[PDB]
Parts: sequence; C-alpha cells; structure tokens
Amino acid sequence: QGGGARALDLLRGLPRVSLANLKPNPGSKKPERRPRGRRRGRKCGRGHKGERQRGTRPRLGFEGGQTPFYIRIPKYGFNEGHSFRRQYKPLSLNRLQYLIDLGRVDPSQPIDLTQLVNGRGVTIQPLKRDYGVQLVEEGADTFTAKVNIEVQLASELAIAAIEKNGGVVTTAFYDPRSLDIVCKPVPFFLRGQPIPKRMLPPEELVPYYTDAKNRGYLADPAKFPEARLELARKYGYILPDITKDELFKMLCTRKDPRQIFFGLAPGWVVNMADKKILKPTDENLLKYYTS
Amino acid sequence: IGIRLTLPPPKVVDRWNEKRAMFGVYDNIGILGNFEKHPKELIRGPIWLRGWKGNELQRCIRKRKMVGSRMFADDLHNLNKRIRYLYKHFNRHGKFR
Amino acid sequence: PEPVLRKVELPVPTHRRPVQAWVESLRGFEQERVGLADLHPDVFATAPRLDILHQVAMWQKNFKRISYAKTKTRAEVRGGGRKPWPQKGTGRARHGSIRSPLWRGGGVAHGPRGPTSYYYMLPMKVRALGLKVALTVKLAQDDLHIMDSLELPTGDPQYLTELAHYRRWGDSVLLVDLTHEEMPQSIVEATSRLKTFNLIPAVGLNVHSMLKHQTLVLTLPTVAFLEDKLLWQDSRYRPLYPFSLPYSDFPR
Amino acid sequence: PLHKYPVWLWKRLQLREGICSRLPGHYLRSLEEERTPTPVHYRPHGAKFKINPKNGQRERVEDVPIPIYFPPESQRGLWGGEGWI
Amino acid sequence: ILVCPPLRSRAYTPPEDLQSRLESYVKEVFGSSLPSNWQDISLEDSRLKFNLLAHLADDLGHVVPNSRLHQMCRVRDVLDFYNVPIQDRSKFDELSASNLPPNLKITWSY
Amino acid sequence: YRARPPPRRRPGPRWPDPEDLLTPRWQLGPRYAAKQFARYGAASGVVPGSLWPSPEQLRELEAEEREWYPSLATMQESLRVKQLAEE
Amino acid sequence: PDYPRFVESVDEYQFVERLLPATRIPDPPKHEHYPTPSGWQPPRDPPPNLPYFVRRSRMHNIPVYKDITHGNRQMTVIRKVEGDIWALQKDVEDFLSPLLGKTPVTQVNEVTGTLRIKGYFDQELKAWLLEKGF
Ligand SMILES: [Mg+2]
Ligand SMILES: [Mg+2]
Ligand SMILES: [Mg+2]
Ligand SMILES: [Mg+2]
Ligand SMILES: [Mg+2]
Ligand SMILES: [Mg+2]
Ligand SMILES: [Mg+2]
Ligand SMILES: [Mg+2]
Ligand SMILES: [Mg+2]
Ligand SMILES: [Mg+2]
Repeated sequence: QGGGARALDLLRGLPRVSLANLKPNPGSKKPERRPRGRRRGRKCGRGHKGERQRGTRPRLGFEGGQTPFYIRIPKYGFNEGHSFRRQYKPLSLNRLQYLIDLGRVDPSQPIDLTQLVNGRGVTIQPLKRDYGVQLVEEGADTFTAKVNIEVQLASELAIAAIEKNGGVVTTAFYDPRSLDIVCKPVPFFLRGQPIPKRMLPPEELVPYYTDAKNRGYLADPAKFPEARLELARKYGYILPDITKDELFKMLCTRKDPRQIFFGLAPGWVVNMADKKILKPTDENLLKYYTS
Repeated sequence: IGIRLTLPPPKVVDRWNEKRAMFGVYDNIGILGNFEKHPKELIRGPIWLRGWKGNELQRCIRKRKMVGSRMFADDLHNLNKRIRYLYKHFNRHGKFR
Repeated sequence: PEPVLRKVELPVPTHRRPVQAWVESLRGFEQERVGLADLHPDVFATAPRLDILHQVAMWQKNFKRISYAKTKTRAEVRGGGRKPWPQKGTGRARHGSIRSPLWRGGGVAHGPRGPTSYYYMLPMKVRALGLKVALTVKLAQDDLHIMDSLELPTGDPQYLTELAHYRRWGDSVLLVDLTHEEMPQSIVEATSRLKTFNLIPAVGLNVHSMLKHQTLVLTLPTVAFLEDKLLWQDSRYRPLYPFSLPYSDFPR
Repeated sequence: PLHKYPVWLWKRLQLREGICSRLPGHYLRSLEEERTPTPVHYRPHGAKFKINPKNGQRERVEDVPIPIYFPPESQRGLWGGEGWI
Repeated sequence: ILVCPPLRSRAYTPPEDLQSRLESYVKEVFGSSLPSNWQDISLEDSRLKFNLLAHLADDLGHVVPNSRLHQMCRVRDVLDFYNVPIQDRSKFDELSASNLPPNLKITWSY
Repeated sequence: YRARPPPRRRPGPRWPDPEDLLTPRWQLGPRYAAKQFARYGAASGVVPGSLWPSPEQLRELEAEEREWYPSLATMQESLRVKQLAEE
Repeated sequence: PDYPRFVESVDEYQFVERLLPATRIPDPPKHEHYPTPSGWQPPRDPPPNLPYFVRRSRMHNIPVYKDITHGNRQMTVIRKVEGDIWALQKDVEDFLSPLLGKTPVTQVNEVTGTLRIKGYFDQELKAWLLEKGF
C-alpha cells in the first residue's frame, strides 16, 4: 500500500535509468586486494623467507616429519562397502499429509513413487544408491487420510497408522535401472526403448517382501487379513472393512511384480510425438516380456 | 621522453551500429521461447569454451581432450608442457593448503 | 468511437489492483489514446530493484564474452634453452635463459592465457525478475507506450522519426512485435533504414536493449505474451527435468 | 590453428584419393577391418562379468591384449601368431 | 502525402472554470442519474475512465501520463491532477526569469 | 535497424552422412535412430520394428538374465537351504 | 532386415498422460474444516486492511524462515513484505517484547522488503501472522 506506491512515484522525478547510473548493491562486491603500495607490498603477506614465502609449503597433513595424525590412526571399516549399501529417502506422514492437504498428491488414485516425484514430495537419486522411499512413523498421530500408497520400505507403526484410517500400504522392490524410469518417465520415453520389466529383489531382500507383516508385494494374500488384525489389536484401533467402501476397487489396484506403471505392460514403446503405444507381436518377444 | 608531444587522433565511436544496437538481443531465448533454445547456445567461439568456464588448468585440460587430435605438433607439445607446469604449480605451490 | 480495452487474462492478487496504460496507434501523428490497457501489477508495478537490474545487465554483457588475448610464457618463446654465460666468473648477473621475463624479448610472467570464457548463468527467476523490474522502471518513468499494432501508413523512415518527435518519445525508441514472421512490412522498411529505432520480436526482449533505448514501445499481444511468460516463474514447481521435455501443462 | 581432420584419420584419408581410391572395393575392406587376433600369450576371461571377491559385486571385465613385437624374420615363416614379448 | 503538425508545447495552466467543465464531462459519461458526490465516483470501469480522460485531453491539451493512470481511483484524484501547472521553459530562461541581481550574469553557449 | 531472425531449434531429424569421417560414431548407430523416433514419431522415418531386440540379440539378452537373475523359486529355495544351514 | 510385426494402439495412452508431471503448482483444494490436519490455513478473504501486507510463498505457506550465520548468530527472516514495512517492525516489536523482556534487535531492508530479527521466532511469528489473516 504505502510502501509500494512511495517507491515508484519517487522514481518518476529521478532522471532516466540507463546503463550509466547503475551500480551494484552496497556490500555485494569486495574491492580486490593487490600486492601494491606500502600496506600490501614488500613481502606481500608472505613473511620472512622459508617455505611459506617461497611457496614450497609441504602437503596437507604433513606434520614436519613425525607420523601424521591421519596415518597413525588405525584403519576401521566405517565406510567399507558404502557404495553397495541401500539408501531410502524417509517419507514422514507429516510430509504426506502436507502434500495431500495442498492437492499435490491426490488420495483418490493409487499412490506410487511416480506420484510422489510428480508432486515434488520426495527427491530420489538412483545414481546415489537410492532404492526408493521408507515410510517413517513421524507425525503418525495427526495423520488422517485414506490412501493407497506403495513404498519400498515401511515401519510397523506407519503401516498401522494408514490402515487405521481405512487405507492400504504395500511394499514393492525396484531395481536401480527401473527406479530411474519410475521417477522420471518422460526422459525414458524419449530414449526410444521398450519398457523393461523390473527385476526381482536380491536374495537378501526376498524375505522382506515375501512376509505379510511387511506388506510385501510378493507375499501370500491369504496372510494379509491375519497380519492386519494383529496391528489393529496391538495399537488399539478397530480395523475398518474396506470391502464396504466405495473406493474398494481403487485401493485394491496393484501393479504386477514385473510391471513398472499401471496399465503399461513391459515391452511397450511409448511414442509421445504421435501419442501412440506400440505393442510387439513376436512370439519370442512376448515370452521375454511376460516371463 | 616517454610521452608524446602531439594529441592522438580523435576516437570517433558509433554507439548505434548494427552490433551495438542489437547487443543483448535473444539473451532471453529460453525463458521467452518455451526453453527450446538455451542462451549459452548463442555463444560463439572455441568449441571447448561454449557454455563452460574454468581456470587455466581446466581450460588446457578441456582443450586437449576435445581438439587435441587436431592441434599442430608444436602447439600440442606446448599444451602438454603447460598442463605439466600448471599441475605442479597448483598442486604443490601456494600459500594455502 | 471504438475503444480498445485489454483485460488481464491471468489471475490477479486480491491485494493489488491492475495498472493502466494508454493504447496508441502508429497510423497517424495524432492517433493516440485508442484505448486503455490493463497491466498485471506483478510485472509493470513490482518493486524498483535497481540492484537486480545491475546484475542482470552485467550478466548479459559478460556471459557471452570470450577473451582471445594470449601471450607466450618463457616456455613458449622460441629458443632460450641455452645458458648465456657460466654461473660464476663472468662478473655479471646470473641467468639461465635469454627468454626469461627479465630479459628483453622474453616471456611474460603473468599474462593473458586466452581464449578465456566469462560464462555464468544467473538463476532463471533472477533473469525473469530482471525483466519485470526493467518493464516497471520504464512505465514508472513514462517511457513505455502500449500499441495495438505496428502498421504504419507508409514505409517511409522519415515518417517514423517525425511521429516520435511530435509525441516527444526520445532519441532512441525500441519497437517490439509478438513474432518475427508476423511483423508488418510497413514497419520493417521504416526501421531497417534507421539507427536509433530498432524492431525486435517479443522473444528478443532484454534488459540491456531496454536500458540503452530511452523509449520502449509494446503491442497488445506482446504485453499478454510477457505476462504469460514472466508470471509463470512466480508460481511453478521446481524442475524435475528441463522444461524443453514434455510436461502435463507446458507450454501453456 | 587446427587441422580440419584429426591426425589419426589421415591414414584413411589418403585412401580416398590417388591410386588408393582406384583399388578394388573388396581389397579396401580387408585393410580397414580391425578384427581382434586370437589370444596367444594371455588367457582370456571367457565371460563379460565376474564377481569381485573383495566386495562380492558383479563387475565388468575386459580382455586387454598384450602387445606383441614381430621381428622381420617372422615374415619368412609360420610362427602361429607368436612373437617376442 | 502526410505532413507532420508543429510540435505542441508542454506548458499547461489550470483554468479557473475547470471544476465546472469537469462536472459537465462527468454527467456525459456517467449519466444524470447520480448528481451527488460526483467527486467520489469510481473509475473502475475501463470505458468510463477512458471516455472521461480522453475528453479532457482533447479539451485541455494535457493528457494524464501512464504513471498516473493507476492513481486515478476517483474523479477527485482527476481534479487534483489538472490543478498542477506545468512549465516547459528551459533552464537558461528560467534562471533569467528570476530577479537576477545586477552583479549576476548568466551565459548560455549551447 | 531490424534484429536478425531468432535462433530456432531446427526441426526435423538430423541424419549425418555415414560416409563422412567427421561424423561421430554415436550418430550412426541404432541408439541414435531410436532416440530420433521417440522425439519425432513417424516423421523420423525409422521403422518402429527396429526398436525391439533382434532374435539374435534376444537370445543374448535372455542368456544374461538367466545366469545373473534367478527366478523367485530359485531364491526362495536358496534361502531355505541357507536358513536350515544357519539353524 | 526381418523385423517382428507390431500393433499400434491409442486406447492405452491414457495410462501415459497420468505419468507426466506438472509445471504449475496446483492451488490448494477447499476443505470443509480449517485448519487442515497438517496445520495449513488458507489466507483470509478479504485481505486485512493493514498498512503492510505479507503474501504467501508459491507453496502457499507463511514466509517465515530461520537463518544462522557464523554458527551462533540465530536469525528469523520475514519475506515478501509489501507496503509499509516500518509498521510491521513496530507490530513485531510490540509482540516479541513480552516474550524476550526487551526490545528485539531487528533489521529492516526496504529494498528487498524483508524483516530480519535476531533469535528464533519461527513458530511464534507463523502463528501470529495467521491471526491477522495473511
Ligand atoms: Mg605494518
Ligand atoms: Mg606490507
Ligand atoms: Mg622497496
Ligand atoms: Mg621462518
Ligand atoms: Mg596450491
Ligand atoms: Mg625451452
Ligand atoms: Mg640442457
Ligand atoms: Mg634454469
Ligand atoms: Mg615477446
Ligand atoms: Mg542463510
């Protein structure tokens, strides 16, 4: 109001703004210091002789001859095999509720890693040994939403919080190659390559996704009702019957273990220029993309 | 001595020629053009400097790996010596460690 | 008799009201005040950031600069591999080569090592905000004039000079059209023979050109084009991938 | 300045002009081909991937041939591709 | 053939009957339905603002600059704008216009 | 004056001469053709059937997957044997 | 080249258009009850008739942030302040004084339209600005 108008009407009486009367913001550009004059000349900030003035200082970490500090310490496997450990970006229910309330993530449709990246809810870097997101229990008290979310890892409390409101949470595995496709489908669709089928989890991760307690995507569906009741009793909430819900079909919507997106079988070629999808008909190709 | 006794010829400058009056045009080709083009693509010059910046050691290293196979034998030999000297200077000489 | 009114297409913040500007015509010496034009406050009435203008102006001048100056160091000067005189006995100063910086005709100790690139990129929002401040400064100083079209009655360059002097625009006037292929031939022939009256498309708008020219002239399609382009930066997601790739709702 | 073509391309550039360009087409194929000779002085890996014992990861492996010096006397006999190492 | 008219001076002096003249244009644009609080009439409509200001420009020979259009929220602001005189005299003439002392001389070699 | 025509991204696929020694080898392979088809659709002129692996390449692709990526039953059986060994 | 035959279809392309991310941030949907479970609250309509105005960020949140320099200098920044920023300083001073027991040390940047306050008052000022309806 007052400030905005005062800043422009005062500019009217001033001369024309041109390339001459411009200047940088004060304090934004330090003056350059050069070895000239009495103050900054003579030895020019280097001292009296020695390696310091002559620029022949020893390497960083050298301690004049004695065993260096970074050498006399014993080696321990703190960072050994760091590039082969799996990383998971945490996803708090506070963050998930924050995205839902602002409309960035629609709860009316199944939620996968693609939708989280679309809403800028998480930043996944497959090149940095990321393998997905882990659903953490932070803010589980104030979470109130019925969603069908799929996350690579999930804590026991976070699973209970979603299932308390009538939602469904499932855990699925994505290989590093498939993970980059899920996060940014558009850059992959411009490579002219058929959609690949995601590979099964490594032998160590098979027990996690074959157990109904972890809500694995490769687990026996017959054990899901048993596991959901135990969480309902443990944390003291009545397990809702999602069969009677109107969104039952949407909640049950799950992708195949070999499938990347919904309704896009592996082997298809997305042609965004013509808005067409190409499906191979070769018997050998069909056997490769369905096995 | 060392100072001229006559004024130099006047320096007439045309501030409204084709190059000056059209300097800065299309510098917003990306923002105003649906990001089909990039303002760094407007840059002309050496193929190892288009849309890139670095110190002298990096410029020599980048130049050698891009146009090194096209350089003359004497010019390539000088570039290799410069990289050898700059490597020793930056990584072994200086005030700070 | 038939006013030409332009409304704001994009939503306007409730706490700010749009600013007006006279719509004029180039079809006559006294064909001004064709109508009123609504200008979005965020574009033509933002804060007068003179410091932001300087960094955007300095960016355009320096980012595309390539300095080709280069001298030869003591290793590149021809010859000079031989030690001139023995280390001791001659009674003269000790030298190892005749091409050292101390010697006449030798190398340069710390000289230019071109070609050098000064390329750097300001953030996209900073460059887009530089345009808004540039547009706001022109309007606040009564140097911005809105038009409906760039059609002149004649292609005579003398007509354009007299039209600008009668309305007291200034010594230099920058004319902006929506596109390059839709520019009327009347204004193309009139400006191509002029030195201070330049014609550029909407995409060729920049802070350096606007500050160089005393008067800025815009058409109605150009104003709508600028607001659509500039206000898109104010409310947009952080880019997952460069916008040149397909998106849900880009381009508008 | 710079050359129009890289220096390593000059050998194949001289085959574009002169009497070399008039050589039979089938002969020019036999020279421009760079078929890798059968390993003699080193054991090939046999596979494209191996498991590195230290970290237990599937890493790529490549067969790098060992340079072989053939003396001029080797051109008057049949050494079977062998030569001085 | 198109001949350029002679350049118009920027000097402007507010007429004494400006308020009566302005009130006449108000009734023309906004009708005779509302003759009370005519200075409080809002110029939100683009047609009404354009008609009122264009008539004044053609009549008084002084148009409202674009830096002032947004400030014309009511006709009251329009009246105050035209009550401000404008001087187009050069600096040399303005200096000589003042009562220069006998010991002060100004030369203009331009 | 008048500004020069704006620099535009030249539309249409860019097919260099394969007989030119100054043509980079990455602009003459199938991957370059595959990327052109995805960007420009049928206007690229590339036969869409070439995007899928050839029957000779399909056999190699299956051979690699079989050796390094086992089936679910293979991994489940391996875990059971290892678990019994640990127990 | 004996390529395998293929079939081109468009009915399955509806599953591709849902994978395209959007560039523009969507406007928050209207909710029956406010504030939302996450604590977000839409700006009041009509805007308050104050000499100043603090507009929401592009993410529709209160533009109050914590700043730290030198590792020990704790600061709170109020951004996107329009109008009379000096009236906002007086209101902030009269609100934080009881909490601190002394007049807050504040810096007013007219050019950038930002108010910088020494100390952490992030959650305190966010609740305070929601009361005024910004
Ligand atoms: Mg001293
Ligand atoms: Mg000193
Ligand atoms: Mg001295
Ligand atoms: Mg010492
Ligand atoms: Mg150093
Ligand atoms: Mg030498
Ligand atoms: Mg020697
Ligand atoms: Mg020496
Ligand atoms: Mg020399
Ligand atoms: Mg900071």
